[PDB]
Amino acid sequence: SNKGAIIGLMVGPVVIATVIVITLVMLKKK
Repeated sequence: SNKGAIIGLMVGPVVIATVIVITLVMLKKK
């Protein structure tokens, strides 16, 4: 019920976005 927790977990997919974007990098060449 706080506007502080909503943003705390929001960055979740933002922190793990790395491992997700790297996949496209390897496929970019292969």
